[PDB]
Amino acid sequence: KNRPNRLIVDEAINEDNSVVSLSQPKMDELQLFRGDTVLLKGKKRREAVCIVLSDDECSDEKIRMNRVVRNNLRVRLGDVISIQPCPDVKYGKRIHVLPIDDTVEGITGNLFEVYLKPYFLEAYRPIRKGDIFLVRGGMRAVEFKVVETDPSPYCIVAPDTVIHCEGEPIKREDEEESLNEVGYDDIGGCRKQLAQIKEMVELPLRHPALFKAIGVKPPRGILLYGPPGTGKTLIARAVANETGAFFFLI
Amino acid sequence: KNRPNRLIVDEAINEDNSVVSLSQPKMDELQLFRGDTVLLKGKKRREAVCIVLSDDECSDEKIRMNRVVRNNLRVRLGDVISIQPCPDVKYGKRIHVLPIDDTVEGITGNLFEVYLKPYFLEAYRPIRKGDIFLVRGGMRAVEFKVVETDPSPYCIVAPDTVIHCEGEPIKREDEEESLNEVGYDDIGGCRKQLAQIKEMVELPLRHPALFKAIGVKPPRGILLYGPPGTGKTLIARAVANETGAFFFLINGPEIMSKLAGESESNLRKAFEEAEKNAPAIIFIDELDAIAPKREKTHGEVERRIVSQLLTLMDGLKQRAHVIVMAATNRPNSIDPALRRFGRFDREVDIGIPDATGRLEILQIHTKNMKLADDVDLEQVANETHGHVGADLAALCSEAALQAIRKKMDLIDLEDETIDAEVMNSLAVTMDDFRWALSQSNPSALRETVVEVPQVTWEDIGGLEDVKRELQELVQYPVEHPDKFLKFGMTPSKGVLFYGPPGCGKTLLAKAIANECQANFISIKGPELLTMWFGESEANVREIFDKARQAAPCVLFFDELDSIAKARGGNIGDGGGAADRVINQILTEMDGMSTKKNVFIIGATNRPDIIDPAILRPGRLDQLIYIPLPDEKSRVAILKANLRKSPVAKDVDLEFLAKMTNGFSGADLTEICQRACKLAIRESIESEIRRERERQTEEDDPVPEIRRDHFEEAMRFARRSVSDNDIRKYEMFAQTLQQSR
Ligand SMILES: Nc1ncnc2c1ncn2[C@@H]1O[C@H](COP(=O)(O)OP(=O)(O)O)[C@@H](O)[C@H]1O
Ligand SMILES: Nc1ncnc2c1ncn2[C@@H]1O[C@H](COP(=O)(O)OP(=O)(O)O)[C@@H](O)[C@H]1O
Ligand SMILES: Nc1ncnc2c1ncn2[C@@H]1O[C@H](COP(=O)(O)OP(=O)(O)O)[C@@H](O)[C@H]1O
Repeated sequence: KNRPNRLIVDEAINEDNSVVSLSQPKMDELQLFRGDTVLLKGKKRREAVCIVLSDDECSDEKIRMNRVVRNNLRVRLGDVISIQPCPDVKYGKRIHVLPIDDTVEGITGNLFEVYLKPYFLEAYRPIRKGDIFLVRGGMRAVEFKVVETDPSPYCIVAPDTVIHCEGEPIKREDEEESLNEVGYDDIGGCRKQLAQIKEMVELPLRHPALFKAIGVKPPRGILLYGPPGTGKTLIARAVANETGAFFFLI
Repeated sequence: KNRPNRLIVDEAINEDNSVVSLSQPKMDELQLFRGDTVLLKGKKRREAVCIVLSDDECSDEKIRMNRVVRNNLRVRLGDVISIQPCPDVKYGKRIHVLPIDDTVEGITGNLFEVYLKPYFLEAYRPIRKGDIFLVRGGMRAVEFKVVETDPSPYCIVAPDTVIHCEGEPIKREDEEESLNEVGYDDIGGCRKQLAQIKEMVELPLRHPALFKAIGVKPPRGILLYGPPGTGKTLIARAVANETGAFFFLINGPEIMSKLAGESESNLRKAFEEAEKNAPAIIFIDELDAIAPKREKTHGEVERRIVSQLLTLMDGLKQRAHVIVMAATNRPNSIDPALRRFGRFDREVDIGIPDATGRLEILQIHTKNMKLADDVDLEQVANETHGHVGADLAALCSEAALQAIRKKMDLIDLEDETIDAEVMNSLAVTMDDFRWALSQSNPSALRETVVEVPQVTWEDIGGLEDVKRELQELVQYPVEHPDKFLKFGMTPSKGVLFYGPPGCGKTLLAKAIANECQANFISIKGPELLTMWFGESEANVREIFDKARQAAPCVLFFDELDSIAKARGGNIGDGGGAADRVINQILTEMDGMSTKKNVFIIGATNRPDIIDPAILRPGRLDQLIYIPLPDEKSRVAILKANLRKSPVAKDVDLEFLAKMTNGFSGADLTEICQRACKLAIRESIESEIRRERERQTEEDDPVPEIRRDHFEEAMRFARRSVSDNDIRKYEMFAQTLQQSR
């Protein structure tokens, strides 16, 4: 559009899995409110709906996004997104959601009572078709994909609104990378070395054609070290998953 | 034509890529002017047009030519050229130039706007058909070939004249060697070893039929060495490209990876290939991987390949001008059977670069990076002690990547795709280099540095007679050998400075090593102690080996009494003054060459406990006593220390020298450093107080180190030598010089 409405995505710090946090300036400047719901459009015509918060630390051009919704938009870390305000709360009536067969196997139990009951309890969670969300509990982290929403194609669940959980779990799609995979959110005690590794492998992997178009030396060999079981292979797979580059393991 | 109009080409020093510089004499003598354009005819009926300049250093028969125009004439380095005057400026009208597809690929952008616009801006550049020129920018160096010129066949572009850049890039020709290849212009910090290598491989490669027509021994094996990533393979390819000799490259691990018997086939066939395409140069990279020492070889498969290499080296030296240059990290890490004559007889020590060399390396790698204006590579080159060429190359690339990473990638990430525009606009600030050099590069070497120290004679206050004696002892045997031979005297090869600590012994060593422009090797106390404790005195040999490899030199052992006082002082250990290390110093000093221009200097602030078997003739025998300064010298010391720091004008140094009596030369530096500390504290505190201004950002107060700052720095003055030590030195002098 070439006018300022696009933002750069980055890591998140909040424990809520269905919100996006933006800086107090960009909040007033984008003509938005605290708590107001919006649409986040990313790549491959896949948008979503989210809630906005305020965070002093995050900068203006930067937007906190946790891995679940960041993966939902089909975008990956370090890319650009378009935020559009939508105060059009089309309060839901019934949801048709089913789990995935891959994440749900052996799990003897009425999943409705055990997982979603405190999950959607007094939860004003907005949902749109094509959103694979997740909820944790019982030494498990279960994935749920919504197929059929009463308010088409998006809604917001009210505390009164029912949730309708009939059906068999569905086989996973070819264009969502599952969330049992590793990401930067998992690596706890190495947030400083992760800065170095991200700044080293950001440009060669995210922007490959750039180094084709420039005479400059890229970093080729990286030697991670440290005592065993510290998280080296973890960091490798995490970087591979976040930048989306193919990962061979020798 | 057999009359003087032909010249010898050689290297260039100017940064302009379309001119030739000639000596002021040959200028008047050839009937030419300064700036006048001429024709340069070379081989294969390919001439060019150029501009002439004046340069005092270049000699009469020699002509500065940079690699682009030198390659344009189809000639190579060391050949002869014909210069003809042509004041016929046939001022151009339109040019038809197109790039090469090889150099131009991926380069999204209007090349006309990004490269040629400031290139030909007010540029009176002469052009002729068949000229492939180049222009640098945007982390690229782009080649342009002219096909069709309005004034036929040559012209000169005026600032008014248009340049017409239509068409697709053309595929490169078979008889121009592309300029991404390496040449002598690229190698920065090895301009001295390059002289040796060029004089060694000039005649066998440039003039091959001459050695066929003469019975004389050619150099066959050359062993380049030095720490990794210093530029060995670079020098090899550079020599190969400049002399135009075929270059075969043998990689150590590559050959050593193949199966048993496949590797020897590869070596044999490689030598055959190089023999077939003579003149040739074989480069056996990482020789210490193929042929290590016999102790580290075990198993037939290794020794067999070493033997095969030996046999091939011995065989090649029958009627076959193939020079074999091999590279290794350390020379005493490879098989000693190789360094015997006929196989590897010439040895070259590349060594780590120095300050001027590092600055040159930086200029080489920032050649097309579009630096910012605040970039002062002097500071950088002064802060890169420990870096080799690979380190500096990676530093420049990392600074470039940081400049791409901060802005101009994420900023134009959302609006518009990649383009050449942003590449031109990237100015890499001095802060960026400060960051890249700050933490993100571990300097990859901590060896003994060999260089010509930057200390000069005015950096030292007082000690004039010691200066004339040092000049006499170091200079006269090299500058007037005939007097020494006539009078039969033998030139001494050693001095022993002695006196209070911190008075200028190391300063004098560096100064006299600088005045003669000879290398300097410092061997401090901790090193001798490390060789004594570790019980490895057999490293002393290696030290002297360096002094031989870098002749002329000044080998400087300071704190020579360190071992002598480590095992107790005057009484100390029950033994005598003979040590494990000092004995090796005696052995190596007695057994050096007759005159190899290596001048050993010692230093000791306790001359009574030094091993008296080193003060005997044939060894360090000139005892020079560095005394405590006087007022007329302390003034000079204070001036020489303070001349780098901005100091006020009302401060009287003569009063300081009056009050600071018997202060050793180090105390007069501690005073200045402490006063500078006080001034810096005041500056930062005033800065913070002016930052408490929140009522309204203004210029910092006058930073002249002022008086009444020394009045505080002087409060904490210490004398680092008692009168008792002065008395001891006095007694030493009195007894040893006057007793009987
Ligand atoms: N920094 C870390 N952050 C999160 N989990 C970790 C970390 N380090 C270790 N772990 C846990 O221990 C496992 C071991 O990690 P791994 O990459 O196999 O260690 P290494 O490769 O160093 O032997 C991880 O899979 C994870 O379960
Ligand atoms: N003396 C030098 N002059 C210019 N560039 C150098 C020099 N030394 C190293 N470099 C840079 O680092 C690279 C390493 O050179 P290389 O010949 O591979 O080192 P070595 O063979 O000693 O391991 C060169 O290609 C160049 O990019
Ligand atoms: N005569 C002098 N002239 C100039 N500077 C001196 C003089 N004497 C000592 N210094 C200062 O003392 C410092 C250390 O002196 P140094 O020569 O290392 O002592 P030593 O002679 O014991 O090796 C040097 O940085 C130098 O600036």
